[PDB]
Amino acid sequence: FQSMDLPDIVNMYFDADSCNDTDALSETFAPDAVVEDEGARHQGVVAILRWWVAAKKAASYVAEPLESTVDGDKALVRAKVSGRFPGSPVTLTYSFTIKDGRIARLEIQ
Amino acid sequence: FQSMDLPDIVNMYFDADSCNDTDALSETFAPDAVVEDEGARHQGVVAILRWWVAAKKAASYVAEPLESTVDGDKALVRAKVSGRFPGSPVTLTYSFTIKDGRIARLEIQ
Repeated sequence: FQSMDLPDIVNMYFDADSCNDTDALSETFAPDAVVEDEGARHQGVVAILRWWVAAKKAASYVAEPLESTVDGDKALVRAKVSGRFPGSPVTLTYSFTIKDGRIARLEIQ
Repeated sequence: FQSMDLPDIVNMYFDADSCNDTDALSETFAPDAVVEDEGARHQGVVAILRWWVAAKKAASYVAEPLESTVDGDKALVRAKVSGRFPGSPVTLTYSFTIKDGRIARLEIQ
């Protein structure tokens, strides 16, 4: 696996996540976007930013993409998640839906 | 290949390089450290910072570690370098020498 395997926009998500870059992260999602993570659903870019800020304070995590497959408007990324949280590190699937050069949806499972 | 395959300190180098993080980068090298790159030698943390800043302006590059092997105090990392420069992208070997949880030397070839 290699970065270049990812759609530019998914790559921008992880760079921003990894560099704690709020601006870049905010510009990554559609205005109407949804994130489902940790038993919950966050709709709209405001809720998504709230969600991303809390998860950083809660665990100071690193998400590292390990492999990927792109199927249509969907991109599926396995990522090693590592940090201050019970059971660390754990491997997760990030399923991204891309509408119009932005992220419309992201399910973390 | 995976981040955890790298010594913590080598990983700090690439995270900082990647996030344009000058503080973190400066604290990565020994005071007496040397970087050899692009036909030239930079000694001391001041020269190293100068070198890192000019290269970022020159090419806005991304260095992405692809694989690694550790042998003794030495760590050898193949990295895909990508950017605004002739012949991009190119694969390079970063040879790091580690003395006391810092980098004493880095040769890029």
